[PDB]
Amino acid sequence: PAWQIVLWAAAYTVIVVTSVVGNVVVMWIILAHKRMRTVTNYFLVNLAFAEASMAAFNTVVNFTYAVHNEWYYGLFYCKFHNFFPIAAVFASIYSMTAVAFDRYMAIIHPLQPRLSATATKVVICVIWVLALLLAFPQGYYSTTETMPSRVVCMIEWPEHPNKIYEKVYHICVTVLIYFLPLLVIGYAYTVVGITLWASEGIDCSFWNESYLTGSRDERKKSLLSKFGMDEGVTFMFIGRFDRGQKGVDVLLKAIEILSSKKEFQEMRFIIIGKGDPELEGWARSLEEKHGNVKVITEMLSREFVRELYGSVDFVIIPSYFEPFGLVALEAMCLGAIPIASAVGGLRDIITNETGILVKAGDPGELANAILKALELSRSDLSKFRENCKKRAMSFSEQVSAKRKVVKMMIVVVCTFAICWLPFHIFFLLPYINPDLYLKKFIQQVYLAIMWLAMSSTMYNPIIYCCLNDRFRLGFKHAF
Ligand SMILES: C[C@@H](O[C@H]1OCCN(Cc2nn[nH]c2CN(C)C)[C@H]1c1ccc(F)cc1)c1cc(C(F)(F)F)cc(C(F)(F)F)c1
Repeated sequence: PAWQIVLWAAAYTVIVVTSVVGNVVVMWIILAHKRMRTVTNYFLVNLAFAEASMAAFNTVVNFTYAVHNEWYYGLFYCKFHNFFPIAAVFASIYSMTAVAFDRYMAIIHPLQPRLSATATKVVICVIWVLALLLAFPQGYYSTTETMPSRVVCMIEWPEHPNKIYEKVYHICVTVLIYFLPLLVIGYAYTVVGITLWASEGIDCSFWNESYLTGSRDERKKSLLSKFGMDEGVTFMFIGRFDRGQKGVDVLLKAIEILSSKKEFQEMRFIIIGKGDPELEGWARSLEEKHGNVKVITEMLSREFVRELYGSVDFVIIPSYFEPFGLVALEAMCLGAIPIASAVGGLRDIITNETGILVKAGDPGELANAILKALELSRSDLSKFRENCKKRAMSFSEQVSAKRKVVKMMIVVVCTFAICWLPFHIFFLLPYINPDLYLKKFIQQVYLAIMWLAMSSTMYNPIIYCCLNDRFRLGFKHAF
């Protein structure tokens, strides 16, 4: 194959160059910047080290030697070249595994920051030793066996049939360096993905006080007038009427508590929702009975709900189960002060200076919180509402960042998942299924696959600057 010569020279050349340049600069960016030294990035340093700085430079040249059995330098490089890719890739993927579980803990169990700076260094050291210890039984025992034309090296022990032994060692390193750790990360990012991406999020353009006219006080005067009410402290509920999930039953209980008290004359309620006919009845029952209570069962314009949020003083969110708390956000963006049950996404979102938090299912604490809110309405709540808006927007952006980060890590894991699949199944095939040498395509495919698997090493540094801006601007600094 004369035509195909310089083709696969350029093929490997781009790999080594892009791989090494990319990864060495990654390590430089992480260490040079004032604090990028987070444990995730530390494992990414070890990744960059094992994956490209070492693997590309040792492997490519040697497999290029090994195409026609040229063996320019055989020396000890046979056993090194045989030993090293196993260690380097082990160290790489388990650095990437390390990150997958750093994010697992940070997101799922944020209360225990398990990994210190020291511990992180220990991990990197441990991984390397286990990587070389997995590799040595095959690496150390590579023997060059001299023939008339060529000198070529391999690793075997024939005491029992080659299948029995070979199959075992082969499948062990294959499953340990590829299949199992990919299963583990797959799990970790599946559940972290579920956590971050379960919620679509809210339109921060749509829910903004900007689209409303006049003062909030005028808007409340107007809104209550439309319901035939005099001005007072206004509370609002929006959600499905149900026993199990949302807590309209508890609001109704709390309203009936308050009805027997004098301060109830200074309150205004707006209950919005559809569901359990009994709870619609209960709500409408109190509507007729008292008349500082208004119930809406009809479907409402998104714009009208924004008006409500941006007019009422407080929003009640007495959930049992609320994994997202999108109501809190929409309310807080529009300056409604949330009086929420502490559950799921509501304890995450609401701070001490942000809203009032109460125990779910307790009409006692809820009725009191409503009365607290009444006493608070006698002061200036404006700064309270400012806090809510800032918090709601802050929370939103935190989540966006966390998502963008974990995305990037999934991408780099999906890379290895791709490139190295053909490489392993290629070596795994001639066992249960005897090799087909029937086609004229033999060496060329080995080259193409090996090229892909080796090209995995030059992908990550590109993926880093393409997803994450911090790396990209780190590139902007020098190149
Ligand atoms: C695709 C995968 O091959 C290895 O596992 C499958 C069997 N491969 C052939 C092999 N080598 N020694 N013993 C055997 C099995 N025996 C029956 C011939 C493995 C392998 C291939 C090339 C090596 F340098 C080291 C290991 C693999 C290759 C490479 C490398 F070629 F790039 F070096 C590296 C790795 C690893 F990720 F482990 F580093 C795996």
